[PDB]
Amino acid sequence: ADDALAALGAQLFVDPALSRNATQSCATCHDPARAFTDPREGKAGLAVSVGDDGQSHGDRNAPTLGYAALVPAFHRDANGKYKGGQFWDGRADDLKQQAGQPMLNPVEMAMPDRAAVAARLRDDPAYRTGFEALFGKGVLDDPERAFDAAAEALAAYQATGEFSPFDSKYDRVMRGEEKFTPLEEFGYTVFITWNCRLCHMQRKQGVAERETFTNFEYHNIGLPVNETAREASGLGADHVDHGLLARPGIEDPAQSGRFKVPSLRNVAVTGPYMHNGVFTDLRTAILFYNKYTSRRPEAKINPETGAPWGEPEVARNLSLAELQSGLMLDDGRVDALVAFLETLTDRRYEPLLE
Amino acid sequence: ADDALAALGAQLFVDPALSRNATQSCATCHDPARAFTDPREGKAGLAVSVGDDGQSHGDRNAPTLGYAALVPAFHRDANGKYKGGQFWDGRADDLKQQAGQPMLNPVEMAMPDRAAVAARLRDDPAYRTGFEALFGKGVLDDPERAFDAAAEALAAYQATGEFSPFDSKYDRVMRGEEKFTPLEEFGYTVFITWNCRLCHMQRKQGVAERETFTNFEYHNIGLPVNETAREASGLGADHVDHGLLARPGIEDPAQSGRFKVPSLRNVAVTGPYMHNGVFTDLRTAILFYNKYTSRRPEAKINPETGAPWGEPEVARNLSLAELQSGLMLDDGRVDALVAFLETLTDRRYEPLLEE
Amino acid sequence: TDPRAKWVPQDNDIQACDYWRHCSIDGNICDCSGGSLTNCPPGTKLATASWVASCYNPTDGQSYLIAYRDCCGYNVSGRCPCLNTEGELPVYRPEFANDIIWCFGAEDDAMTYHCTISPIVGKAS
Amino acid sequence: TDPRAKWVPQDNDIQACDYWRHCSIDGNICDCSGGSLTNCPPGTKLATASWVASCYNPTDGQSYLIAYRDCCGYNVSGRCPCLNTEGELPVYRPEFANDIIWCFGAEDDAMTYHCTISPIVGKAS
Amino acid sequence: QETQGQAAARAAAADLAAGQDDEPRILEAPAPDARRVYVNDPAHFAAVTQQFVIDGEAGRVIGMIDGGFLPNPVVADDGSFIAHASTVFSRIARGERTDYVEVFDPVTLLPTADIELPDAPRFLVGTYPWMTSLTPDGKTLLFYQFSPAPAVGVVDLEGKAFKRMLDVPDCYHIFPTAPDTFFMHCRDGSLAKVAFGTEGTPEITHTEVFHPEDEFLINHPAYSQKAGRLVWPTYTGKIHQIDLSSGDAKFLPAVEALTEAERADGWRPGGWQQVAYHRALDRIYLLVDQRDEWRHKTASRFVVVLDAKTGERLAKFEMGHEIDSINVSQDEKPLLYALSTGDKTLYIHDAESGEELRSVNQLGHGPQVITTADMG
Amino acid sequence: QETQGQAAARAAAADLAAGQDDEPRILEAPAPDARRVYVNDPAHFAAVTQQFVIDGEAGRVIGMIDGGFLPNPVVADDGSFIAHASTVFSRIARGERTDYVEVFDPVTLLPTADIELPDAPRFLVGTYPWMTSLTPDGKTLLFYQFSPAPAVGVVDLEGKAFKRMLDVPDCYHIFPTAPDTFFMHCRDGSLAKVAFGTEGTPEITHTEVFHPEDEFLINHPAYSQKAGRLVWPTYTGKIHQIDLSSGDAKFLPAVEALTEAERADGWRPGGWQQVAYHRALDRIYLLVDQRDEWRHKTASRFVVVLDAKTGERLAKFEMGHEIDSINVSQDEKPLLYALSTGDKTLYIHDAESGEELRSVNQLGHGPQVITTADMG
Ligand code: HEC
Ligand code: HEC
Ligand code: HEC
Ligand code: HEC
Ligand SMILES: [Ca+2]
Ligand SMILES: [Ca+2]
Repeated sequence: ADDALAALGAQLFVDPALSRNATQSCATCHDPARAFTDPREGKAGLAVSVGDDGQSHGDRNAPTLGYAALVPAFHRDANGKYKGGQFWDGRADDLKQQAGQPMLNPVEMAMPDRAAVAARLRDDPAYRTGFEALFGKGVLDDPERAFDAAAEALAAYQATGEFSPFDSKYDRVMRGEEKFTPLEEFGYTVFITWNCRLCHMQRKQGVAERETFTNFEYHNIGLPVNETAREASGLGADHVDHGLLARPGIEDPAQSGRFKVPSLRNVAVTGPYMHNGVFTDLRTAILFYNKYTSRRPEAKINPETGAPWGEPEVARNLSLAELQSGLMLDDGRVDALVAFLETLTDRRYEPLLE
Repeated sequence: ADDALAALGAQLFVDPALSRNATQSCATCHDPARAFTDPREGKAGLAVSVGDDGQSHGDRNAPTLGYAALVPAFHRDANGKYKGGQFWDGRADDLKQQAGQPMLNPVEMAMPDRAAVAARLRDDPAYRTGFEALFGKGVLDDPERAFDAAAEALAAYQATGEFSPFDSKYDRVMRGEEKFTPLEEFGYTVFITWNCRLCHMQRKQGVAERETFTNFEYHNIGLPVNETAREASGLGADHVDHGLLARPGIEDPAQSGRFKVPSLRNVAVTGPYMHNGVFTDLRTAILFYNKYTSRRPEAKINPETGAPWGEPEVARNLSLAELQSGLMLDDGRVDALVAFLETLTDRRYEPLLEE
Repeated sequence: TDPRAKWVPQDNDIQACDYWRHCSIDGNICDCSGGSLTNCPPGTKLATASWVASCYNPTDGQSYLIAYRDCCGYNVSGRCPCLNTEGELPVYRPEFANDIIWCFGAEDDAMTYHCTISPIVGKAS
Repeated sequence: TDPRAKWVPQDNDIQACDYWRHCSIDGNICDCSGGSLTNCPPGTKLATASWVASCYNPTDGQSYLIAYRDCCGYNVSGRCPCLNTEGELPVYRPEFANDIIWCFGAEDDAMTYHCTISPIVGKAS
Repeated sequence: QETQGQAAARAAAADLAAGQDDEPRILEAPAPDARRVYVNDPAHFAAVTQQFVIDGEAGRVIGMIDGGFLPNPVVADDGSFIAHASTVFSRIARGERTDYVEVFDPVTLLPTADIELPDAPRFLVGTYPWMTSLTPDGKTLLFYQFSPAPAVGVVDLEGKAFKRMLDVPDCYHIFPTAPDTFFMHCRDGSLAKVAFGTEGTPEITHTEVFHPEDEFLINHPAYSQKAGRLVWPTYTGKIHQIDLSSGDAKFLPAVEALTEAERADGWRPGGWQQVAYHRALDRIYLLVDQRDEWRHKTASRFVVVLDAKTGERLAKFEMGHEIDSINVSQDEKPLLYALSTGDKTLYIHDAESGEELRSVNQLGHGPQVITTADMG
Repeated sequence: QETQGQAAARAAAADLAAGQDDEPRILEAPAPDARRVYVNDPAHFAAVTQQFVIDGEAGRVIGMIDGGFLPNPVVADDGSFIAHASTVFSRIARGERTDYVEVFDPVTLLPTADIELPDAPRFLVGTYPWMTSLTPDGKTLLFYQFSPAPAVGVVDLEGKAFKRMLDVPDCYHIFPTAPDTFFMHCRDGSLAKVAFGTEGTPEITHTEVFHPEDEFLINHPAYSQKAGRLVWPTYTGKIHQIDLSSGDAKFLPAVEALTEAERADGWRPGGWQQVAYHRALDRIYLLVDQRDEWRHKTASRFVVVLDAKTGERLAKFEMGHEIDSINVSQDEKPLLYALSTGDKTLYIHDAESGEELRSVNQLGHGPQVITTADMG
């Protein structure tokens, strides 16, 4: 039944009937063959995703769905730091509150309202059988019950072993099953002794039972606008993506420009990087951090463009304490970090590494 | 002989025939009744002395002869510190080399030359006897032998226990014969733990046999000109008393404004003080030193005038190392130091201590 | 007390040099200066930088990654001094060197060394 | 060796705390840092100010005023420490009090304490 | 009988076994209380020094404050702050000198003021607690200057600025009584009352002389500001008591810490902080031992306790160690603090039985000053 | 048999009794010679530190130098000066940081240059002698920096000016060969030659890797600049020798300080300055003792001596104490210095027989480093 529920969500996840013109499904943008992300090329590369209308582009990179089941529900913890939720800006409380939003989003799946979704579900004999067997008879005749029920099944699907296998190289090495190379182990060592582990580790101290390389916090690391992505999103050159402050109910101006710490699981295979796909190479993502630490002129230059990285989209709320560590990553250290981050690739996605 | 020589000297010392108009002897300016100093009032009080011509004044205070026989002859020691000699600027090498100079100096005794000194000695039958028994016959017929001989005898006489009796309270205390009052004792303790011991003690460390409260060195402590005195001397407003540098032979301009540390013995009864007699009161001479240490507005002020100490006559080569002690003497300690310095009064002049 | 003998860890006293988490500590244990096993004493500043070591815990027979971090901006505590070197490498392998003052990234650019803490950050491997 | 016992002077070793001139010293014996019994070590500055004691010399049975003086401008030597108090008085009688750093009149206004010398200035009374 | 190291381990293990997380952070010291005790380490005249903030009840270092060359500590009685006057040079022990006052928060230990003292005026001396002093309203710090002459500095803590120097007679120590009044002990053997304001010559009145020239009063008298009780031992263990609580100096009758027999056999006070006074119980505590007469800075092994209204001996404790300084917590059932320079160790005793309860060791190179606050 | 303190005692007695005067003054140190030896005290990471200047022959402290947080001492080979790079802060251990180089006259101990280093560049680590180094003309001081990246600082002593930072690869230590050239030790296993001008990017050229990743070279090699001989032991006792006298690195036969049978009985170098090098005798000295593999920073009680050319053992000394640091005097009949951190004592030994001749103790709080000057 928890099994049935998830099995029902597996049908919906790949069903283009959930979009307005039936040209797309969740799996369109979160492709199981590419670690549940978008392999498609739009006007701003793979930085942003094209919606159901074949024209509209969003303003943010589509993250993996892998391991998002482990993310706790949205909440401010006792040190006053907001934690968890879903979307890069946390504006959904959890996987259930999230699942309806792509459906109704005009630049994504673009259904006109809950009733329309219910009409699409009611038109399929397997959904009538599957839904009423779990949520009771007439569920699909009520827009709210139906839509709510479709969210429930999608979330349950996402919380199964297929989305979170824990069978990467890093996992087998922590189970004693094998050994890092020299280069890989150097990388881990660099990861847990340099500032990364202040953000991309579940716990501050102690061992995590199910590590996802994210403490679920929100941080502004001072990324620039993605010029082209922003041009394609059509949101206007006067727009500012305020991150977590944009969540309704958040009024603290200190939250402007802050975005949830992504999990580095499968990171090698989910580029381009960051909330606005600004960087295509994993090497570049890592080297961006050097700009707060390094004195060499080359650290002021984005190696993918040849130019200065660019000013922060939101110049306030930088996490300078964590970012100003006072130690630069040489290339030998960047190489190792890449190598180790590659070991967070799930088994099934190791073929992609090349 | 060592006896007779000094007995002769004792005659010449009080003999005014050695002055041009025979009004004056050593003992006029170096009065035994006032610790071998000048009690007479001239145009500048007791700061400087009047010569034999009734008129001319010197530019410098007349010092005590008491304990002058303990001063080594002029020399430079291994530290490059010139030491000793006679006069405030050390221009005489020792007591004998000195003894002549007053007799021939025109502002003082003012004889025209050695021959006229010989002409005066020669006129005394008691001089022909003494001189010839000591220095052999014909001494008084040769001007250069007679003058030299006169010096010899004046120097011998100054080296007697009459001039250095070591019978001050301080001595008696030191020999376990009496004790200091608490204030004298507190004054002594202050003297030996403050900067004074760095110049008013015979030695750098250890114990002297015969202490005279002076290390016989040369130092500029930054004294102003005494104007009334300098006017009386008639040397001119543009004159600068270069202290030691003015000794013939010294050319080091680092010796400009440096004078000989005077022995502090009998200091209580020989004011006014310093080379130009610029301070009337012992207390003022001690307080002068606070100028290098204190911050109080009163420490820039000479309590005798109610006006600033003054500009130094020679504003360079000041002994700032010793003078800037970082410690101001409060009134208690100035009282204490006055007290202690009175204990350096020879017994015969203790009566003088009242006035 | 035999300094040249194998180090032998214990898990009953954090203020002793042979407490299991101090296997590569170099300086002073913060617990003895107002801090705690994994907190900094008041007034001081916590580094972000660390050196690391694999430390065998005799209680549960596992090995843990101790990321040693320095508390900085004060003179050295002088209390419960300690020098251990379990798996310690030369300065040219800095993530495992402990002669280095790992005060980097501390508030106010505090760089003087007061004492160290000993927080677990991983399982060894 | 019994700290509360009557101090007993010797005149055969200047780097010991029972040397006769050290009767009211408080700090460090300057001979032990490149100075000498009565000279400051290189680099330091000699105070003009002092404090005195009357020390008995067991070589000639006499007592001597020792006007102690500091060598200043350097952190304390740490070698040959000594604290003695024969005739030593509280602060309100400063000439005899040895708690005080007697660095006044040193060149360059040095006021830090390094070691102390023990020259004679005169006999006792 | 389990130590603090042992408890912390046991808890660490349970956090580990339970998987209890926590964020490594900057602790706060517990809130100032009666059983807080500060120890200062002049470090045998070292150019940089340390203060140790201790919970007397647990026997635990709860904090430290760094200082310069011979700093003078104070501790506000209400617990609202702590502060010191200190000194530093541009190159360790050499070059330019800066004297300053720092005011710290008592639980963060963070500086809340840094007030520069012009012209390097502090008295550099083996630390005497009453050579720097707070006024009873906690608004003003007063410090002694020796050089170039006796004078008192006035620092406005509330406005964080230096006000003025005060010219004083030949006097020493500073015992505040009011926001604008303190007392000093002068060389003639009187006390002097100094009444001051922001500018003008202060009104300075001498008491009558209360001791002869050849009786010696120690450099470490106890003064309870909240009782106005000045308690001043001599080299022999005769104890002067002055009552200032009226705002003028009332001389109480003297008492003898030691019997005639004990005096005859060589018993004398000795050490550094040789005396303590508990306000609420009206008791005096005195470090004493058998010693030659010019061994008055040596350590002692005994404490005598006496009633301060009568002089009657209450008790003579054997401390078990070499002790240089003492003081008491000012609460009920107070602790008696016993600091050993030699052992660099604070032994903590029950003041009623004199039984050693616990100890704190490794307190620097030469700890010497114990400070408490009277919070009652 | 008569101690220095004793001799001094008789001299003073004899002056006193002969009435010899003498001015209390500032002494000068005796002139720099072969037997002069400098001992540095990092003081277990204390914020101020001391250097001790010692005559090796007499066994006497002849002077001292104060220093900041973890200073690096250098000594000029020709005896013309000593110097260090040091670090201070506006409030002891807190506030604004100043890094700086000070150069001193070696007989007056007075500073002759104070040269500030901009942007607080110094590497703060347990003192390694070759993290700060003089060029063989003595006109330039080169210091290492770790943060934010390996770099090298060039200070001009002659003009008394910091000039610039050299960017370098991931390399450690500074071994100068010429007025404009030095070597480092890089992570991969090479040495890097860095040739630099008064401006421009330096020319950097790697050698081949001369050791494996699993072979650990210590933080305290011996380098004779006048020989151009680098002498670098590994944790197990094997010894690399690099010849740089040509101005390029020629790698001599590696040698084995221990024999395979000793190594299997757990003989291993251990301590701080574990190795010394005597130039004339072409001789290597090494601190060894029986220990587990990860007690490499613990004190040792033996020194082996070997020929550099052939690798044959010449002697094995029992030092008799816990020794942490060794070095030698570079004259003929050299002394062997053995510094015990725990004991705070320099032990001075004959470097032929390894007999103890004399010692100097109370050497600060935790002394660690020995520096001599090769004046031959
Ligand atoms: C006549 C026989 C004598 C003798 C033996 C001395 N004096 Fe005088 N004297 C006078 C003044 C003003 C000074 C200081 C002058 C200066 O520094 O240039 C002196 C100095 C001396 C000294 C030197 C003392 C010293 O301690 O440095 C000696 C040994 C000395 N005198 C002996 C004043 C006068 C006179 C003023 C009218 C007369 C006459 C004399 N002196 C005569 C003699
Ligand atoms: C055409 C694009 C598109 C479609 C269709 C789409 N998504 Fe997304 N998805 C995104 C983008 C872009 C983001 C990041 C958006 C943001 O944060 O504003 C996102 C975010 C999410 C997140 C938040 C993950 C995180 O780490 O914050 C979840 C969960 C998710 N999608 C699940 C789904 C499900 C379930 C469906 C359909 C049943 C769906 N998505 C349909 C593009 C799409
Ligand atoms: C104090 C916070 C913080 C620190 C320190 C930090 N990160 Fe991140 N990191 C983030 C946040 C937040 C994001 C998402 C930011 C955004 O896109 O707006 C991010 C994104 C990334 C990404 C891109 C992942 C993706 O799917 O797009 C990589 C790779 C990454 N970090 C690696 C590192 C490494 C390697 C270090 C240090 C060695 C590091 N980070 C230090 C907060 C941090
Ligand atoms: C470093 C030198 C130096 C120091 C220090 C010093 N003095 Fe003098 N003192 C002198 C010299 C030189 C004279 C003569 C000055 C002159 O006439 O120009 C002098 C003159 C005097 C006189 C006048 C004596 C006379 O016969 O005219 C007295 C009195 C005196 N000093 C007392 C003291 C006392 C008291 C102290 C310190 C407590 C002191 N001195 C410190 C060098 C010193
Ligand atoms: Ca991506
Ligand atoms: Ca006179």
